[PDB]
Amino acid sequence: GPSRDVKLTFAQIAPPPGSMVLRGINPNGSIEFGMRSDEVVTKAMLNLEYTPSPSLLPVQSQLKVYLNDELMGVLPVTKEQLGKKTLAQMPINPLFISDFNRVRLEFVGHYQDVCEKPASTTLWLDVGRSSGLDLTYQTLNVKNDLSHFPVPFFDPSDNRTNTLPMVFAGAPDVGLQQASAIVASWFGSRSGWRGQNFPVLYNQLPDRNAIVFATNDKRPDFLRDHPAVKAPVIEMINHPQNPYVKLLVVFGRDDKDLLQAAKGIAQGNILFRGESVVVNEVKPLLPRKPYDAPNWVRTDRPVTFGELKTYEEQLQSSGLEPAAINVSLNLPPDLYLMRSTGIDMDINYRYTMPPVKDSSRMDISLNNQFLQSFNLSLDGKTDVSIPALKLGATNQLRFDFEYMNPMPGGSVDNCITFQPVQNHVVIGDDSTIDFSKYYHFIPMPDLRAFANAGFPFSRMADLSQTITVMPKAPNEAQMETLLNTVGFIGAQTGFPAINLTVTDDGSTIQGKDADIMIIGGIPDKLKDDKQIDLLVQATESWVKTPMRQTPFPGIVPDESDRAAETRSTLTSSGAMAAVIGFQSPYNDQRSVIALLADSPRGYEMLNDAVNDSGKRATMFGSVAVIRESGINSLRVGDVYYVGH
Amino acid sequence: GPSRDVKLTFAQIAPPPGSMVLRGINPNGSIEFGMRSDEVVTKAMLNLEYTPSPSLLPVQSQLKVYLNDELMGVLPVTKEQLGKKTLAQMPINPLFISDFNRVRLEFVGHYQDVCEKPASTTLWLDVGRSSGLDLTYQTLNVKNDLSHFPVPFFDPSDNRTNTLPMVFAGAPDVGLQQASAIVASWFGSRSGWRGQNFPVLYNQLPDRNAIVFATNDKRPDFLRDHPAVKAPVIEMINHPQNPYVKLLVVFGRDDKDLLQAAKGIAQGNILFRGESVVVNEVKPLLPRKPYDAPNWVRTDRPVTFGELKTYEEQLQSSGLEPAAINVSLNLPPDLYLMRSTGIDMDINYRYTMPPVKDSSRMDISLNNQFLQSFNLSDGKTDVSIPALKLGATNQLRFDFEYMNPMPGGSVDNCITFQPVQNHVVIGDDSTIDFSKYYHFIPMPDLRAFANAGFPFSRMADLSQTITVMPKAPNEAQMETLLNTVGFIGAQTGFPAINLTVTDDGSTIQGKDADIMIIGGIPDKLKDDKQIDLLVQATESWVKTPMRQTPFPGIVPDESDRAAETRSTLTSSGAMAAVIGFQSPYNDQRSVIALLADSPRGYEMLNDAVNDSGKRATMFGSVAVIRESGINSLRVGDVYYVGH
Repeated sequence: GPSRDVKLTFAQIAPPPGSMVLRGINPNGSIEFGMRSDEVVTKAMLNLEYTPSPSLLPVQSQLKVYLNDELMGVLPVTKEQLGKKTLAQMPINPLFISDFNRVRLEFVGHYQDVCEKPASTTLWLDVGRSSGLDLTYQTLNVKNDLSHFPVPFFDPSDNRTNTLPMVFAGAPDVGLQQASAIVASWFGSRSGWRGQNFPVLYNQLPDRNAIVFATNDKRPDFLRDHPAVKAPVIEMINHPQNPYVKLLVVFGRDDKDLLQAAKGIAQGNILFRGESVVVNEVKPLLPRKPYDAPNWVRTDRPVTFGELKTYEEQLQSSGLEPAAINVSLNLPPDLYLMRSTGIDMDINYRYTMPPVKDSSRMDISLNNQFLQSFNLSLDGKTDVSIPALKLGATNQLRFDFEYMNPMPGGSVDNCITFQPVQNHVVIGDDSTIDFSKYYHFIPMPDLRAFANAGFPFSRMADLSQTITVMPKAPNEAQMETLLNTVGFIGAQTGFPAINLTVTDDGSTIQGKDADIMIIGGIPDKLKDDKQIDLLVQATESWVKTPMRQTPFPGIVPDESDRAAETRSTLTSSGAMAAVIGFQSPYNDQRSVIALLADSPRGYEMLNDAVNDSGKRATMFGSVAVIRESGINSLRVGDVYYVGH
Repeated sequence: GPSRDVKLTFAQIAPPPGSMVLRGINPNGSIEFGMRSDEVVTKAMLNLEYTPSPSLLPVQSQLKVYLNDELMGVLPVTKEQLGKKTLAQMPINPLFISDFNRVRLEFVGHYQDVCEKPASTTLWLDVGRSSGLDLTYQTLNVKNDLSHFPVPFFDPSDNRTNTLPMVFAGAPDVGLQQASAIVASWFGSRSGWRGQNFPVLYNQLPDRNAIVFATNDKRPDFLRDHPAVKAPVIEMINHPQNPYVKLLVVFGRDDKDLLQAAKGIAQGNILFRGESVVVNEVKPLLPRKPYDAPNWVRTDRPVTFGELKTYEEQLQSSGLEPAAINVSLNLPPDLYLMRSTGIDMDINYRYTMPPVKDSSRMDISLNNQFLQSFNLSDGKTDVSIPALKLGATNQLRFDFEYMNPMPGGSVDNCITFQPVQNHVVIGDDSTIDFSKYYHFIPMPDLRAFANAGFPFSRMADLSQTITVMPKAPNEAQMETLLNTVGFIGAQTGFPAINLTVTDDGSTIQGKDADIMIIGGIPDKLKDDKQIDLLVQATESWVKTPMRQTPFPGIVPDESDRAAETRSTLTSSGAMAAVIGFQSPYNDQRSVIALLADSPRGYEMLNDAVNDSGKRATMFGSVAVIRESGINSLRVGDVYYVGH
C-alpha cells in the first residue's frame, strides 16, 4: 500500500516560542503526536540538537527520552560536549507507539557535588528548534464499515488540516448545493481548530477519502450499473482504481431525499451501523436560541469552570515550580461594556501554605495582560472584578502561582542546603464566571468578528436566518469557496447549519429578514445601494479610502475617521479578491458579507486566505483586499450599530 | 548580484546610553536589526569586546547569545580573563535570520555559592560600544510584481535612510514638478523617521531603484523604444544594464495625465495588481478638515492611549526591574493656553500589590524631566501636566521604581531563594484632554517649520500652499523642492496632494495661501522690509536682533527681538539661508524662503534638509548654513497666527 515519509520538526510540536530550555525547575519537555488509527508508523527516529551547559558535570548529566513512560534512550554528556552544540540521533522503536504519544525529554544536571544550589540558573540545556522526529506512515486496509464514522474520512487525532474533497456530477441543483453545504458544515464542526479544506472537482476522482454525491440522476461516470434506491441511503464503497482509499456515495431519488440524507448525517450520526444506512424520516422538535453555540459560553447565566475544561488535568499542577493554568473560553464578539463594571468571578483556589510569609503571589492574566495579584500567606472566595476592555471572540485566562521558597543556607563555612519540595496547586471546580450583565450591541460593518467568529451569519446555531445567493450553474471555484466558508463558519461555532437556504435568483430575498451572503457576482438588484465600497470586475476596480487610518482604534468609533475621502478607480490584468461588508437595502438590522473574485486565480487566492487561519485572522475593518502580497484591510464607509 | 559588506556598530543599534550593563536584576541586553526582505544574509558574525566582573566564578558564570530565541553559542569567563578585557567573535547561523531579528544576550553570574544575594553591584558584565555585527547582504531578484508595492523601493524592515532617486526628462514643467512632489511626499510619509532623500538626474540611469517620469512627447533616455500609450499607465520594468535594480516608469499623454497617475499612486495604491497598472479615474468626495493629520493627535475629542500605542506590548512590562513604559505624543506646534491650568489626564494604572508598604513608587516624567510621583499603596488618578515643554514632539514615561524588602536571615543562618518578578500595565483606556487649548502663536520662527512644518502643514494635504520655482530649474533646485516636500509629508502622515507649484509671481498677487520660495525671491517680494539675508550670489547682509540669549521665555518679548545693526559683506564661500517672514497680501499667511548662493550652497542646503540632526537645532526667524554648520537667530517683527 501507499506509504508517506513525513518529517515533523520541533517548530510545530513544541510550545509557541519553539526552542525550549530545560532548567532545574522545569526539566521536562513534552511533544505530542498521533496517527489516524489506520496508518502504521515505520522507521521512526528522533534527532536532537542540544547545547549543554559548560558548568554541569560530564557524567552526572544526561538527557532521557520517554515515548510513553518508557525510556527509549539516555544520552550522556561527555567532556567534549560540555559547551559545544552536538547532534544526537535517537532511535524510536515503532512498537510502544499508540494512537497518541507524548515524547518527553527529561534533563538532570549537577554542576557542584558538595553545596550545589538547587534551582540555580547556571545549569541549563536547551534543544534547538531545528530538531525533528522523522517517521514514515504506512496505510493499511480499512474494514469498510460505516460504524466507524467519520473515522476513515476525518480522524480527530491528526493535527494536519483536514482535506476532504467533494465530487459532484456538474452543475449542482438548489437542493444539492444546500445539502453539500450542510455536510461541509458538519465536517468543519467535527474538525474544529484543525482547519478544513474541501477541494471540489466535478465528474472526476481523487486519490483521497472523498464524498460522492448521487441522486439517481446526473450520476458520476464511475457509478455505473448501480441500482436505484427507494429511500436515501449512505453506502461506503472503495475506489475502483485502488482499494486503499474509501469513498462515501450518498444516494437518493431527488434533491429532497439527498437533503434528508444530509440532515440525518449531520444530526443522526450516532446510529450509523454496518455498511449501508437508509434514512427514512427526520423531523425537529423545537428551534434553537440566538447566540447559543456548543463552542461558545453561556451568557444567560453564570457558568462554572467545570464546563470550560478541555481535559480533567487542566485545573491542577505540581512540581518544584507549579506551571501556569491556562483556560480558554470562546464567547460571541458582541459583549459591550456599558457601566465599566466588568465581570465578577469568584476563584475558589486551593494552594500550599508556604514556609514563611514571603508573598508567593498568584496573578491572573487575560491575553498576556496582568489584571490583579493576590497575596499568598486554604480556599478563598475572592470577588475579582475584571476591567475587561479587550474581550474579543477568543481569549485565554492564565492563573500563575509565583512561588519563592527561602531555604536556610547557613554560613560560609557551614554550607548546608535543602532540596526543593514540590508544591501542588489546584483551582476550585465550583468557581464561576458571569457574563449576564454584558449586553449585545456593536458596530456591524466590521468583519473582524466574521473572520474570528463568523458573527454576521452565526447569530443562530443552525443558520436559519441566513440566505446565500449563488450564481447560475456554478463552476468549481465558486462551489469550492462556498464549501470552504460554510465549513469555516461551522468550525468557528459548535453546531452545523441545518436550516440554511440557498437560492439562485437575486430577487427572491426582497422582503425577507435574513442575512444575505454573496459568493459569486453581486446581483444588480442590491448593487445600487452604493454602500458597497470595493467592487472587483473582470479588469476594473474602484476603492474608497478613509480620511484617517489608525492601527489601534478606540472602543467606540467615530463618524470622522470612517468617511470616504477619495475614490480611486483603476484597471489591470492581475488577480485580486475582495471581502466586503455592508448594510442590506431591504432591512436596517441585517448585514451582507460578500466574498468576490474575478478570475480563477483570484478564487484560488480567496480560498487559500479563507481556509488558512493565519491569513484570515489578520483582517479587520470594513473592506479587505487579498492579493499576492497577502491581505490589506481598511475601514471605509459609514458605521451602523446592531443590537439593542 | 552585488554584495555589500555591512558593519553595524553597537552605538547605532543599541539604546542611547552608549553601552549596556548586565547586572543580576537586568541581565538581558537586546539589539534589534532588520532585513530588506529582498536580500539574504550570508557570513554573519557577532564580535563582542566586553569586560566581566573580577568577583565572578570562572565556570559557573557565562553569557548566552540568543538569536530569536535560538542559542548560537555560550561563552564562559576563564580565570585568566576574569577582570581583563575580553574579545570574542561568534559565528551566527544565517538560517534563523528573518525580516526583523532581535539578538538578546543573557548574563548569569554567581559571585558567591552559599549566600549570594541578587541585585548586588559586585557581579556585572558590560559590553563596550566598540562591538558590532558584521554581515554581508546578498541581493536577490524580485518577482517584478506591483502587488508588492512599495516593497522594492521602501521596506518597513529597514533602518537606514531611504534614498530614492527620481529621473526626469530634463527641465520639467509645473505639472511634472507637482507630480514628482506628490510622489516624494507620499514616499516620505510612508518612510517617516527613517529619513528620506530624493536625488534627481536628467537622462542618467542611477544605480539604486528609481522612478522614471514620461510624457509621451519629451521622452527621456532609454525609453525611445517603448511604444506610445493611450492612458496614464504605471509599469515596473528592469534596468537594461543590471536587472537586479528595478525602475518604475510612469507614462501619460501630457502633464495632466501624469499628475493624475501620481495622485493615483499616492492614494489608490492598495489595489495594485500584477504589472502595467492603468489608472483612469481618481476624484475626491469631500475636502479635508484643518489640523487633521494621522501622526498628529486629534483635538476634536479626548484621545485615549489606544490610539497612541503603535505597538502591542508597549503599555506593559515584566521582569525584576520593570522597564519604563514610554508613550509618544505628537502635538502640533500651535498651542496656546491663557488659563495656564495645564492639560489633565486620567491615568488608570495597575500594578502588583507588594507584601508590605516599602515606599515603592511610580514616576511620571515628560521630555526626560521628572513631573510627578505616586506611591504604590487600581486607580483613576487625575494628573495635571504643567505645560512647560510641550512643543512639537515629546515622550511621556512612566517608570515603576520598586525595591523588594526581601529578608536575609540571621548572622549565623542566611536564607537563599530566587527573587520574584512583578508585572505592570497602564491599560489602553486612560484618556488625555487636548480640546482645552487654542491655536494662536507668534510665528516668525523656523523651529516649528524645521520640526513640524507648521505654516505649510496646517492642512495635511497642503491645499493652500503655493510653492514658486524658477524657469527651467536645474537639478539642485528640484532636489531641494523634493526634499523639503518629502520632509513636510513625513512630519505629517498624509501626502501633499493638493499643493500648488507656480513659476510666475502673478499668481501670488491676491491669493490667500502660504508661500514657499525655493529658487529665489521674486521682484514683488524682498522689499527690504521684514526680510533679511538677501543673497545676490555675491554679497549678503544680516541683521542682529540687539540681543542673543539662549532659552528665552515661553512668551517672546518685543524689546529684545528688534533689529540693531545691518552688517553687509562680500565673501567667496557658499552659504544657505532659511528665512521666515510675513506675506504682505495676507496677515495670517507666511513666507518661508530656502535660498542658496552657489551650487555648493544648494548642496549644503539639501544635505541639511535631508538629515535630522542638523534640522532640530534650527530655530528663530533666520538660519545660516555654512560649511561649519548651521547657526540660527531670531530677528524681525512678530506676527500672531490664530484667533
